[PDB]
Amino acid sequence: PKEMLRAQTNVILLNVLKQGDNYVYGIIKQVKEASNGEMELNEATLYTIFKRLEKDGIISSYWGDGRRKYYRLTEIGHENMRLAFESWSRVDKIIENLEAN
Amino acid sequence: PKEMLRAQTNVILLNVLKQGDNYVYGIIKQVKEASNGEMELNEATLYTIFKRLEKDGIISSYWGDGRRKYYRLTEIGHENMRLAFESWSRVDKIIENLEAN
Repeated sequence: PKEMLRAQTNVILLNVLKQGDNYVYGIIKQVKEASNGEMELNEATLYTIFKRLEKDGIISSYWGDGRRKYYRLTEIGHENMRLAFESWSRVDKIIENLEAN
Repeated sequence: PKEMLRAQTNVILLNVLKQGDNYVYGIIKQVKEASNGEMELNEATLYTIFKRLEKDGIISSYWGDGRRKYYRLTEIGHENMRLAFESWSRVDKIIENLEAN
């Protein structure tokens, strides 16, 4: 539902930034393109998410020379994704063992 | 941190149940075994999670003939995992496009 979607939108946004600092319009457009035109992120939703991410020091913003407002993944954001990737990888292995397909 | 761990524990618990109705001790033991002895789930933590899952109609419990208390994934729980699997699969494809490794 809404929760799973926010969790998914979080993951996508962090991955876009991990690839390069980016601005809102650009992020939305590239996510739509990379999803075969299926995932059309809502701008207000991104702001909700960014507000939480910047409070938690995961992302920061700055002006890029009108000027565009760029968002960037912080050093903490980078570290957190590395942790997430390793821990979720372990979860996948557990599931693989349990399913025994 | 705590949040990501709860999200991960949720995913593992649902997958264990998807494979078969199971009781707390059994779940903890099998998860530890399937994780190479690394993930030792805390019993109180499972109860916190189960309480939320049964309120949301994702899991239910019943007596198995002392009797063990079995937990089972509901029809809704099953449907939700199918939805989750398909949507997260799409998220992975987006990430694959973005990373272009």
